[PDB]
Amino acid sequence: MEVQLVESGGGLVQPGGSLRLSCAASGFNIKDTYIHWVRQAPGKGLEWVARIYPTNGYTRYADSVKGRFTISADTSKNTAYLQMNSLTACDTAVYYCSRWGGDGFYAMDYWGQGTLVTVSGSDIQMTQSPSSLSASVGDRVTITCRASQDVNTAVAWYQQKPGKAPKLLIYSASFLYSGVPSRFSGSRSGTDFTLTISSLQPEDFATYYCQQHYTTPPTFGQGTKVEIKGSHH
Amino acid sequence: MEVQLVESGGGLVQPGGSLRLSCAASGFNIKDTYIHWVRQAPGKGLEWVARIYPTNGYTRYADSVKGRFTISADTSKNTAYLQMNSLTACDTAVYYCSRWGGDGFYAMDYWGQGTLVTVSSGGSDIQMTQSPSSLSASVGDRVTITCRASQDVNTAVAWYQQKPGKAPKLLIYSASFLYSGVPSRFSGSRSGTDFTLTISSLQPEDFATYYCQQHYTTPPTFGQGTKVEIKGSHH
Repeated sequence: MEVQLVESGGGLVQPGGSLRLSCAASGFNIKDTYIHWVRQAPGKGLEWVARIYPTNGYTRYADSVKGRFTISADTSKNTAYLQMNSLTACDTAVYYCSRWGGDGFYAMDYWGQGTLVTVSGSDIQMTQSPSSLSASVGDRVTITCRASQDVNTAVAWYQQKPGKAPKLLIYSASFLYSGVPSRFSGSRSGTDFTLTISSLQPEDFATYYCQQHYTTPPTFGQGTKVEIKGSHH
Repeated sequence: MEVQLVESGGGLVQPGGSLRLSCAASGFNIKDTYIHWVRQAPGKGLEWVARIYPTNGYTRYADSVKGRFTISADTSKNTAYLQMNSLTACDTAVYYCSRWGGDGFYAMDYWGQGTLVTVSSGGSDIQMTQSPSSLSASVGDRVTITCRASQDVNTAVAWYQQKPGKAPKLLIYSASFLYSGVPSRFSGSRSGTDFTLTISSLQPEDFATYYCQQHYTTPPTFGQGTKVEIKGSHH
């Protein structure tokens, strides 16, 4: 019989979710060798994550998955397993199952075809437009955000200067936060929200974020960079 | 006192490591509102991470950190905490402490200065430095791919070949032994910690990505890979 490793169980998983992969072997007994799991992020290299020697119950894990991943085996079914908990986007990869040659052979002579795990939507998504805009000092700037669902008027606007923390400008769609200059203003038109700077001042060149607090969790727009007309800046 | 939030605890961490961030609050009582954690990856936007209501310990998280991050509070010290386990390259970001303004005011009116958390990739594992990263070659060319181990790995080195959409295939084992069935145009060699894969005459079926791997210690480590692409045409 031909030596063969067949992985299964991959698919799309929500972040923080969990998944169990299996690797069915034929042509040999997994009891007599180490079974490894090696993964490959899309377009990246190879990373060993775990191995098991079912005869002795030996298991080893890479530091990047220790405490999160569990390797096991069922020799009666000649199948190894990889249990993956609290998955993140950095776990998206093709998960290969492989084996050592046995005896004093420590290269991986046989690999499975691989199974793809993709770690991924009820959150309210906010879409700001444009992504960036150039303006001259004193111009009238208007930035728009669109909520994927109705958020009443529970929308806030924040300004962030490079290297600094965000600072609140507008709350409840149209109320000016105390201390924020008069040239800033907000408005709503259904699911469309607008931030308006009447006459641009040099200290207003920054990135602006919309945010909804109608429901949990709070979600931000991707941001709008407002820079001076010209190149490099 | 003016309202203030001070973060601390960030730093450099290897993948899978742990880190504990602190947010020391002053000018207000954290029992009166929510304390949030918001992070920002370099050059990217703002992502809400977690929140806690220190009055009754209610906590919620973003899905991207569930099961790995734990937010907590010590009302006696007016301080919130973010324990980060199983750290990960996607967690590299500046982490901001923030609060909701209070009852009937759900904006984040006060933010901390932020603390930087960097998840590395310089580690105790043996590094395998492969070169080149890509090579354009014609059929019949002689090709050499070399890899340097960061320390002695004896001859416990293997060379693998991976075609697009396929699994890696073993070519050379123990540094210079040809795997059964692999053509004789493939050969390996060791010079100290330098390991070289040689294809005497490149064939049309040889265009793939090639990986060096050491198995002298655990974990086994792979080189970054060398993509050999075709130069010319046969159509």
